[PDB]
Amino acid sequence: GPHMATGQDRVVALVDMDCFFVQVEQRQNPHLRNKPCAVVQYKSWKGGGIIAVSYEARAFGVTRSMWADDAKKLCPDLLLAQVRESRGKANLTKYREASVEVMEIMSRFAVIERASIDEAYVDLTSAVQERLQKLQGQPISADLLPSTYIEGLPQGTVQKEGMRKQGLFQWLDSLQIDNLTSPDLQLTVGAVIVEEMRAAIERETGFQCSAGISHNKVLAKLACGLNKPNRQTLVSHGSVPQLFSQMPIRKIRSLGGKLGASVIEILGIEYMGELTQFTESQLQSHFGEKNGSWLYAMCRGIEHDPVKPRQLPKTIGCSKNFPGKTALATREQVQWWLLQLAQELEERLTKDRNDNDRVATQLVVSIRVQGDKRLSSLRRCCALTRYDAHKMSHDAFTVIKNCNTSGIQTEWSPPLTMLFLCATKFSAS
DNA sequence: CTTATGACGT
DNA sequence: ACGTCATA
Ligand SMILES: Nc1nc2c(ncn2[C@H]2C[C@H](O)[C@@H](COP(=O)(O)NP(=O)(O)OP(=O)(O)O)O2)c(=O)[nH]1
Ligand SMILES: [Mg+2]
Ligand SMILES: [Mg+2]
Ligand code: NA
Repeated sequence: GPHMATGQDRVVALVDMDCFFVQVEQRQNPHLRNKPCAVVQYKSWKGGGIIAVSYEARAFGVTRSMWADDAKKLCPDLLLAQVRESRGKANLTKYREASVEVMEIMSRFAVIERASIDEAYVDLTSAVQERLQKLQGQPISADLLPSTYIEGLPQGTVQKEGMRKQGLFQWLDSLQIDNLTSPDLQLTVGAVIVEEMRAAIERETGFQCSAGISHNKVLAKLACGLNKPNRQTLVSHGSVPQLFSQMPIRKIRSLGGKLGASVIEILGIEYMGELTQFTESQLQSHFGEKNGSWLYAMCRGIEHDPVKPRQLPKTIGCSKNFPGKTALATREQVQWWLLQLAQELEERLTKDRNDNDRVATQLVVSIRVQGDKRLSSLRRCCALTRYDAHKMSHDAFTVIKNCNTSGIQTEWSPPLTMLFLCATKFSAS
């Protein structure tokens, strides 16, 4: 009805880099450019574990979580770059730094929420209103949207760019005619700005990215993945019913795990759109008040989670798995690795303080023990009063030492399969 | 045979 | 404070 909210109050973008770590490595080594390429961690065991894959390499079926030795079977010519290894562990510093390059460019256009090392949300609502005033009812040319897809169009040509343009033309013709709503116009100007943002990013870093533009974070994120790489996608409120009608529930953010599986199992459905049939109370009874409320609105393309003004990460941490045989079975060994972890952390904390005028005040220590399915066996915290690796490693050991079942002080049992140090609770410096 | 992040429940 | 989930 007239009083019914449609969740069209905001313009939100999600900008996500294509094959991020690969591009960073490609920029540094031109030999890797425009080639089937992947980035791995370590190399001894099975060639190393792949965590990023160029789109050339993806065409051969290489994916994330694949051992490099196995990827080579699919793609014999696969080029590999290795994550920096420091103090016996993976060091992601280059990418965190590359991340900052991108975040800083994005932050010139609008307030951003860093969502991961390679992506951020953008609230473009104010920016759109400002650009709209500047444009005096002056129509929007397709030249202003050279990489934009309008999801759901065309409707009513053989090549992809041909279909992109026709859908875009159909969309633009419906704004200029007055067939579309003002939210639609707002989304379009938002997409214009994102084109500019993405141009600035590539010019100034050499990195390409994709983007989604919509009315909320979830639709923005979903939209971004629709036309990767090097393209942006506008998902309108109107496109939602068709989009969601065959959209598997697991594809929506936060529903890719257990909750999503329970939604599918309990309700006996498969697609996001099928959720509209249930009342809010019904959804609440099965999945709780909060989730139920979120699911009722989300299946209608409505989501209110704000873009938090947070450009920097809330936490600074590092970890290392010691699986199977490599599990840490002595006290001396556990302490040595706590020191390696603490040294990297201290290095990152020190730079963080100089860069961002803040200090962590709490240190979180997490371990995993052999034979435990759970990712984390035990979590403990202590005060973080000094940026000193020796103290931090020593304190971390103090808070976890009790775990040691072994009767001998010299040996550690059950052996440790993971160590994790996280600096948290920042305050102004 | 990974290394991170953020959010939420109790 | 601690554990769990979700992301990738
Ligand atoms: N250490 C570690 N780094 C990872 C892992 N998974 C991903 N990364 C790193 C490597 C990734 O480059 C980066 C960004 O994550 P995505 O955006 O999910 N993948 P990409 O940007 O590669 O491709 P596209 O977005 O176009 O699909 O984070 C992991 O399990 N562990
Ligand atoms: Mg990416
Ligand atoms: Mg990403
Ligand atoms: Na090359």
